[PDB]
Parts: sequence; C-alpha cells; structure tokens
Amino acid sequence: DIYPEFGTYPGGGESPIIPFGSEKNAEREVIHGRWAMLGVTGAWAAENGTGIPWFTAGTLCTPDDCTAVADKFPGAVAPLAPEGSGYPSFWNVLIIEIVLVGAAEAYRTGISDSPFDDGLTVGDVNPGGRFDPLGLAESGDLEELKIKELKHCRLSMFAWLGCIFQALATQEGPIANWQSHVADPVHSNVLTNAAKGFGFY
Amino acid sequence: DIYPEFGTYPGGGESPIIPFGSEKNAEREVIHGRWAMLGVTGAWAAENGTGIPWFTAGTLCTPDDCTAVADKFPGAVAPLAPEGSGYPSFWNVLIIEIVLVGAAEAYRTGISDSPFDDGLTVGDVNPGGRFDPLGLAESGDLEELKIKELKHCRLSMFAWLGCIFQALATQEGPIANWQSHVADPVHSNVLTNAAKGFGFY
Amino acid sequence: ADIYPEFGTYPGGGESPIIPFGSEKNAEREVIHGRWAMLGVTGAWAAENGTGIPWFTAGTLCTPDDCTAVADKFPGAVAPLAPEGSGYPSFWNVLIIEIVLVGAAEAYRTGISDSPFDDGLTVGDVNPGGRFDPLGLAESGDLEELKIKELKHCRLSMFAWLGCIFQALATQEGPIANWQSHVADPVHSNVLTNAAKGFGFY
Amino acid sequence: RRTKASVPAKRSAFKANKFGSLAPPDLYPEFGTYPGGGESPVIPFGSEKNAEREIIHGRWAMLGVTGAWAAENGTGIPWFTAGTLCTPDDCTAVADKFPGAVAPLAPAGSGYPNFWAVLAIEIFLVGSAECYRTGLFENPFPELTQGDVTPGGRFDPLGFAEAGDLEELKIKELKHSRLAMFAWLGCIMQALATQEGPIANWTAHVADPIHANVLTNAAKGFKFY
Ligand code: CLA
Ligand code: CLA
Ligand code: CLA
Ligand code: CLA
Ligand SMILES: CC1=C[C@H](O)CC(C)(C)[C@H]1/C=C/C(C)=C/C=C/C(C)=C/C=C/C=C(C)/C=C/C=C(\C)CCC1=C(C)C[C@H](O)CC1(C)C
Repeated sequence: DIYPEFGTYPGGGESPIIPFGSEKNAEREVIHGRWAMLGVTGAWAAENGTGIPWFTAGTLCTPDDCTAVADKFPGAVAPLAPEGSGYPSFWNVLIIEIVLVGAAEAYRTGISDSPFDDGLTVGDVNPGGRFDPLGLAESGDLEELKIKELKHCRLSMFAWLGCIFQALATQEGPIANWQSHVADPVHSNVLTNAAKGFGFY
Repeated sequence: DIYPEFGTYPGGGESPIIPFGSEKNAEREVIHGRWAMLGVTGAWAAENGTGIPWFTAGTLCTPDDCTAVADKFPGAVAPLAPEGSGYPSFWNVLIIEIVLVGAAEAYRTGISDSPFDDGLTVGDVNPGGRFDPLGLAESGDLEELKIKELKHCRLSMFAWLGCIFQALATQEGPIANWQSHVADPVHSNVLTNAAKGFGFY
Repeated sequence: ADIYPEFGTYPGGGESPIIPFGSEKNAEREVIHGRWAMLGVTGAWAAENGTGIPWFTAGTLCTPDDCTAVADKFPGAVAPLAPEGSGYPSFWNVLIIEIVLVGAAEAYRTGISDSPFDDGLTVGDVNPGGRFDPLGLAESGDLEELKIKELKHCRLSMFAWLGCIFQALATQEGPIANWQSHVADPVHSNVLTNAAKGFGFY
Repeated sequence: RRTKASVPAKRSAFKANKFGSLAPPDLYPEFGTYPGGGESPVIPFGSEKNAEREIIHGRWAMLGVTGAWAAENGTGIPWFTAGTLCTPDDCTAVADKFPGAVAPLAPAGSGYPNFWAVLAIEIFLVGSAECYRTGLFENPFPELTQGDVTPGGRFDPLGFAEAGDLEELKIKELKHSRLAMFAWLGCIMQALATQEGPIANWTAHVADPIHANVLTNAAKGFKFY
C-alpha cells in the first residue's frame, strides 16, 4: 500500500471525516502544505539561529525600525544593510514584498498571462515543465514523489497548527518548547502546562 | 458584472470555498445578513451618539436597575421613563421583547399562521407582499436590488465578525477602534496591537 | 398501552386490574377532579414560595371579622389588592362574589342552568373544545395523545394533592418546607424519620 | 480428555422479559431527526460512518458527564482538575476519592495506584477494547459485528433490546447521547469561563437564579476583562 496511514491521497480514497467536495479544495490543500512547510522550517531555523520566536519576528521590523533584521542572519560576511545607513526599511521591503509576491501569485494562478509562455498551464499544483530543472520529476516514480510531498505537506501543516497553539499556550516558542520537553519530558508537557495553567489559569 | 468580487450569489454558480449544500443556506444567509446589518448599524450609532461599547451595553440594563438606558438617546426630546426610576425595568423590556420577537419569528417561519393574511410565504425571505410600502422593488430592478442586498449582507456580517474579535482583543469598541486607526494608521493596527499582546500577552 | 405506560390505564384505553372502569360519569369525575387538583397543587406550590404560608393555614388569614391579611400577599404586586388605607376584600365580600361566580360557572359547566353562550358547547363533556381552548392547541396537536397527557397530569396532580394533605396531617410543616427539608438531607429527612419521631403525636 | 459437548442449558442471571416500547409512536418530535429517518436539519450528513461516530461520542460523553457529576458530588474536586491528582509523582492521592469506599485504591502507606501502573493498565485494557470494537485487532466474538454500535449479544446481558422495541430504544439512546454531548460542551465552556466545577456552577445558579448566569459572569468578563 502506498499510503498506509489513516487517510489517503485525493486521487483515490473517500476522505473519511470531511467530504471531498470540490477539487479546488485539493488544490488548496497542496498549496497550504507547500507554504506551511516553508513556514515551519523557517520558524525552526529562526529559533535555532537567532533565538527569536517566529510569532514576534514581525515586531522586529516596523515602519520606524526595520534595521535589526540585518545583524540577525548567522555567519554573514557583511551585514544585510549599508552598515549604519540601514537602507532596508519596513516600507522598503514591503513594496518589494507586495510586487514580487503579487507577480509570483498572479503568474501562478493565471490572473495575468504567464510570462514564460512555454506551454505551462495555470491552476495545476505540479507544473513539472520549468520548475524542475533538476529533472527529478521526469526521473523516478513521479506519483510516489507526489505522495511523499503530500505526506510532508500534511505533517508540516499539522506541526504548524501545533506551533501556533504552543505559541498561544506556552508563549515560549516552538524550539524552546522542544528543548524544554526534551530536557524533561515527564514534567514538561501540555498537561503539565495545563496543571500550572497556560498563563491564564 | 453582477458579482465581480470573490465568490458568487446562490444562483450564479458553484461556491468557491464551502459547497452550497442545502437550499435553506441562502435563506439563512439573508436573515443572518439582515440581522448583522441591524447589529453593526446599532453598534456604530450607539457608540457615535453616546460612546458606550455595544458589548458592555448588556450590563447597562439589568433587573437590579434598567434606568441608565432611559434618557440615553441623542437629542431625546421625550424621556424614556417618568422621573420615577421604578417604572422602567429590565424584565418589563424583556417580556415585551420576548413576545414581540417570538411572534415576528413564528409568523416569518410558519410555527403560527400569518396574522397579516397576505401572500407572504413562510420559509421565504423578503416576500415583498407588504414589507415594501413603496414599490421601488418592482419599479426598480428587483434582481439588482437583491444582489445589492446580499452584498451588503455579507459585508455587514463580515464586519460584525471583525467587530466581535476587535472587542475581544482591543476591548475599546468598534467605532473607537476606527478612531484610533485613523488617528495613527501605522502605529495603531492589528499588528501593533498583537505586539502589545491584546492585553493578555 | 404504547402511549400510556403508567401502572394503570386510561378509561377507554382498557380496564384497570383493580376497581375497573364502570360508568362514564366516573371518567368525567376523574378528569374534573384532576383539573381542580392541578390548580390546587400549583396554588399550594406557588403561594408558600411567594410568602411562606402553608396552604392548610392560608384559610384562616381571611376571616369574617378581618380579611386584611390576604391583601398584599401576592409577591411583586405594584399596589395593594384593595386600598392600602382600608383593604376591602372582606371574607363576606369574597364569599358573595365567589359563590355567585363559581356557582354560575359550575351550573353552566354542567348545564343545570341554561347556557349563556349557546355556542354549541355541550355540557358533560370534559373537553368542551370551544372558547375554553381559544389557542385551539388541540386542533394543531394530536387530540388522542393530548387527552392521554391530560389524564396523566390529572392523576399525577391528584396524587400530589393527596400527598400534600397527608404531609399536612403528619408533619404540619408545609409542602415546600417538607421539600426543602428533604433536599437538605433526604436520608435523615423523609417519611420514616418522621415516623421515628412519631409524626408529632407519638 | 474426551469430547463431552453436553448441553449447557444456562439462562441469564437476569433476562428482561418482553416489555415492548415505552414511548409514543412518534419518536423524534425534537429538533432534527435520527439518522436514517429524515434529513439533517442544519449540518450536512458527512458520511454513513458519522451516525456511528455520533453514537460513540454520545456514549463516551454520557459516561464523562456522569463521571464529572459523581466525582464533584462525592469529592468536590472539579473534573478538569481531577487529572492533576494522579501524576507520575504523587498518584497516591487519587486513591481515596469514592464516598463510602470500603477500602482505598492506595492502602495506607506506600501501597498505591501508580500513574504509570494505572496508565499501563489503561492502555492495555481500553485500547484493546477500542480496537476490538473497531476493525483493528480482530473479532473475538464472531457472533457480533465489528463496526456496529449496537451489537446486542453478550453486550446486553439483561436483554432490554429484545425485551422492548429495539428502534425506540435506539433513538432514546441517541437522544440521551446528544443531550449528554451538548451538556459536556456546556461543562467545558463553563470550566473555561468560570474556573469552577459543573456542580459548583449548578449550585451557584440555583441558589440565586436571577444572578449567577452567563451574563452575570460576562459582566465581570469571565474573570478575563
Ligand atoms: C376523585 C378522583 C378520581 C376518580 C373519580 C377516578 C376515577 C377513575 N379512575 Mg382514576 N386515579 C386517581 C383518582 C381518581 N380516579 C388517582 C389519584 C390516581 C393515581 C393513583 C388514579 C389512577 C388511575 C389508574 C391508574 C386507573 C384509574 C382508573 C379509573 C376508573 C376506574 C373506576 C374507579 O376507580 O372509580 C372510582 C374512583 C376512585 C377514586 C376509587 C376510590 C379509591 C379509594 C376510595 C381510595 C382513596 C383514598 C382516599 C384518597 C382517602 C383520603 C382520606 C383523606 C381525605 C383524609 C375511573 C374512571 C382506571 C381506568 O380507567 O381503567 C380503564 C385505571 O386504570 N385511575
Ligand atoms: C487548509 C488546509 C487543508 C486543505 C485545504 C485540505 C483539504 C483536503 N484534505 Mg488535507 N490535511 C490537512 C489540511 C487540509 N486538507 C492537514 C493539516 C492534515 C493533517 C491532519 C491533512 C490530512 C489529510 C488526510 C489524511 C486526508 C486529507 C484529505 C483532504 C481532502 C478532504 C477534505 C475536504 O475537502 O475538506 C477540506 C476542509 C478543510 C480543510 C476545513 C477543515 C476545517 C477544520 C475545522 C480545521 C481544524 C484546524 C483549524 C485550522 C484550527 C483553527 C486554528 C485557528 C484558531 C488559529 C481535501 C482535498 C483526505 C483526502 O484527500 O481524501 C481522499 C485525506 O485522506 N488531508
Ligand atoms: C451564517 C451566515 C452565513 C450563511 C448561512 C451563509 C450561507 C451561504 N453562503 Mg455566505 N457569506 C457569509 C456567511 C454566511 N454564508 C459571510 C460573512 C460572507 C462574507 C465573508 C459570505 C460570503 C459568501 C460568498 C462570497 C459566497 C457565499 C456562499 C454561500 C452559500 C454556500 C454554502 C455555505 O456557506 O455553507 C453554509 C455555511 C457554513 C457551512 C459556514 C461554517 C463556518 C465557516 C467554516 C467559518 C466561519 C468562521 C466563524 C464565523 C467563526 C465564529 C467564531 C466566534 C463564535 C468566536 C450559502 C448560501 C456562496 C454561494 O452562494 O455559492 C453559490 C458564495 O459564493 N457567501
Ligand atoms: C462529535 C459529535 C457529533 C457527531 C459525530 C454528530 C454527527 C451527526 N449528527 Mg449529531 N449532535 C451532536 C453532535 C454530533 N453529531 C450534538 C452535541 C447535538 C446536540 C446539539 C447533536 C444533535 C443532532 C441532531 C438534532 C441531528 C444530528 C444529526 C447528525 C448527523 C448529521 C450531521 C453530520 O454528519 O455532520 C457532523 C458535523 C459536525 C459535528 C460539525 C459541527 C462542528 C461544530 C462547529 C461544533 C463543534 C463543537 C465545539 C464548539 C468544539 C469545541 C472545541 C474545543 C477545543 C473548545 C450525524 C450523524 C442529524 C441527523 O442525524 O441527520 C439525519 C440530526 O437531525 N445531531
Ligand atoms: C390551592 C389552595 C391554596 C390555599 O392556600 C388552600 C386551599 C385549600 C384553598 C387550596 C385549594 C386546593 C383545591 C381546590 C384542591 C382540589 C383538589 C382535588 C380536586 C383533589 C382530588 C384528589 C383525588 C384523590 C386523592 C384521589 C385518590 C384516588 C386514588 C389514590 C385511587 C387510585 C386508584 C384508582 C382510581 C384505580 C386504579 O386502577 C388504581 C388505584 C387503586 C391506584
């Protein structure tokens, strides 16, 4: 069996708890997983590198101050910024964020015409035409690789939901919570935190 | 076109996010919308004219005392109560509103027969048999006015949802949150209040 | 039956194991006795919650000489029942009005006196179905089932009134007072502990 | 050893005699409808499995509501804090929690329910049963069907199912199930809002009915505003 766990891939199955409904729901699922995966690994890396929890990283960069981000990146040869000048600013990045992500979005979904105009079809999660220069889509069992990615997608989203609920309850951070649990698993758990209260009880 | 924004009205096509399901859902959407129109408009007007938050307005009338509600109307020529505080009462307002709203609801749905004795049909929204003393429904484009009503329904409900979550976070009031936003658009928003922790973090 | 699961049965539903149903007038008597009992048990329930006087002592408050005590007994009343200055619900006043109103209603219920209405209302029928049921709840509801509900409430409330009278005779404390004592500690407050104390006589 | 294969001819210690249905012919005059007898009033029927899921959550929530009720009546400890008693450390306390218990789970001294001991027994018993109920493990009782919430063989030793009307009893259980689940939801929301046990909230609400409500505690912000 390809998918021995509880649920099954959309292509074949029944979706036991929630009905399958639209196929756009499956499109969203994959995209949510492909995103949350990047989010979870980014929160992991930010906690490991800087010790700053992900959920307050936005406090760092603000309209008045967005210079602190420059010195955070570990092992960089020169800063992010022009040193004292600190050209990077919240708005400086924001205009860049909105234009670049909006272009990437729209050329993905087909709100605007595809610039690549290379036969790629919008509304498919797996293009496999240009976004795989390495050819791992072409080679190997492509369907099995869709399965693995899906599994990683669902795991990462569930871990993301865990991360947000741990940020709400513990207020410490994902990796800080991981270190607390590993240092002592018996007396550092969700139920131990509930016994102590989540800061509200 | 008719519905250029995201999504569509019940007859326009398939729902993007939640499948349409039962036909009664459209009726619930309209009724909830109209109640949210009333609710948002009341929350605005009471906060603008008086200044009390709508959410704490519940505590203001209580069976210990419901005279603070009296005379708290802008430009009120006629007092709500006599000079006597005893005549106005929380249960006096409650009993009449229970019987009036229960009658209105039962007549609208058909638990009890229509006293109006009109062509207005139960299990139906905006019959228009008598609810529109002015014939601009039929004189104007009835379908255009219906889609306009529905767009205002969805706007008012989404705004009411935002109002309740702002009350839970900001605890200052919807209109008062508006005032804070315009007073300082960049230092007063969600992200700033999240940096403050919504009063809990 | 399927509907009536109580120990006994309703008249017309079948026949009771003990004292089986005889004359239909007995069934009319049962329903009317129930109806007055529902009213009576509810009155004995609500009055001493409002003011604390057991129903078996509430009679003497109004007397031919003085009946001021019954005035202003109802909780929440905006004003006195009759002038605060000089309450005028005298026992004779109560009597003279009530005997005429109750006698009229009774004779008009049973048709010994010519009916005022003559709206098709047929005496000797427990369910008149006329002006008495303006809501016409019976019309919407299922009348057989509703008759069974009425008789179940009839028997329950008549049994409750029997309980009220015998509790008065044993403990002379009051129905809700007996309730509150039992909820306070049922194990040490019940019929058998009052029997151990001797019911106030032994 | 030879094969006897005699006739047991044993009868149930208690076997309820036929009592039939004790309900009116109408069976769900309440809001909504039982599954397999009409259309769901509001929420869409997710799957055929959802009926059985409702039954299981219902029976579990019945048992949970009665447990919180009896625990608070017998000990005064709220259900949501009763977990803090038995822990890997100092699970001795959890023992004497049953009023009238002739003996303690923890005899005086070291003798005691260990959290891990209790836990290990809990996994080995409850998980086994949970699996045997569902398609996991196997079927130790072939006469019964795994995946059926109403097996009604050895699981009704008193035979109430066959003694009465089966389907009215089924809907009766379903109504009790939905009532207890909604009551359980009320209990968790009350625990969140007031930080006091269910029977404590009940007592506060019956001592002074006019106050000690949702809206009374909301006037204080549910201790958060
Ligand atoms: C005054 C009230 C009253 C009346 C007229 C009836 C009349 C009837 N009932 Mg109903 N019933 C009543 C009260 C009443 N019942 C109560 C309180 C209960 C609950 C316990 C029931 C329960 C009941 C069942 C379960 C059944 C009936 C049935 C019947 C019928 C059978 C014939 C019969 O017994 O009549 C004669 C009426 C009597 C009341 C019997 C007399 C009882 C004796 C005298 C004991 C009472 C002691 C008394 C209260 C002492 C008070 C002393 C105190 C003042 C100090 C008849 C229509 C049966 C039926 O219709 O079957 C088809 C049936 O199955 N009834
Ligand atoms: C938002 C992301 C997302 C999306 C769009 C989907 C969509 C889908 N999944 Mg995927 N999945 C997700 C999350 C998601 N899932 C996660 C996190 C997990 C890990 C538990 C899975 C695990 C999973 C399995 C194992 C299976 C699916 C299946 C399916 C399909 C069936 C359900 C459906 O159509 O309704 C989609 C409806 C929703 C996504 C709404 C969910 C609503 C609940 C209430 C969410 C609860 C968490 C919520 C975010 C909490 C709020 C937090 C907030 C307070 C901050 C569909 C294609 C099944 C399938 O393909 O069948 C063939 C299948 O077998 N998925
Ligand atoms: C209770 C109000 C309500 C109701 C009954 C409906 C019902 C409907 N809408 Mg409307 N709609 C609403 C709210 C509502 N909508 C709001 C606020 C918006 C603006 C955001 C819209 C925008 C909208 C669009 C754009 C479209 C619809 C469509 C539809 C249909 C699709 C079926 C559906 O939504 O399932 C019934 C509803 C549900 C199953 C909703 C469950 C709740 C969701 C998952 C999350 C909401 C969060 C919740 C408020 C959190 C509360 C927490 C708080 C208590 C603390 C149906 C007629 C579609 C349509 O007509 O297609 C033909 C369509 O295209 N609606
Ligand atoms: C988890 C328990 C549970 C389950 C599995 C079901 C499942 C079912 N019910 Mg039951 N029901 C329940 C709870 C549940 N219900 C409760 C508590 C009540 C009393 C209010 C009812 C009352 C009821 C009626 C009256 C009817 C049903 C019907 C049905 C069926 C159709 C609905 C469906 O498939 O979608 C199930 C979808 C859901 C359960 C999703 C709803 C989720 C909301 C948002 C509630 C979440 C609860 C809570 C706020 C979570 C807190 C989280 C915590 C972290 C704070 C199905 C068998 C209907 C039927 O049989 O149709 C023929 C029917 O007529 N049920
Ligand atoms: C409200 C109020 C407030 C003031 O403060 C004081 C106040 C006194 C003015 C007071 C006024 C109250 C009033 C007006 C009350 C009216 C009461 C009425 C009509 C009672 C009738 C009571 C009827 C009884 C017991 C029946 C017993 C019959 C029994 C068991 C037999 C049962 C029987 C049967 C038949 C057949 C089966 O097969 C089986 C068995 C054998 C069980």
